[PDB]
Amino acid sequence: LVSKLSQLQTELLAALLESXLSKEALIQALGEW
Amino acid sequence: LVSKLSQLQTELLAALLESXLSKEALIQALGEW
Repeated sequence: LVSKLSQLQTELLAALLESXLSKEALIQALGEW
Repeated sequence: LVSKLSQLQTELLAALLESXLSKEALIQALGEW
């Protein structure tokens, strides 16, 4: 159903968070808005 | 220098944003805090 890209995006983000991704990094990514 | 993991994390996050990653998704990831 969900696009390949969309699916890849969601899976990749969960994988990062599971791996230890810092809040600082996410705050940095959100800042581009 | 930077750990393999750390390096992978940063590269992966930029790749996601470049690909189109939504703000909603990042807001969802930040929310776990």
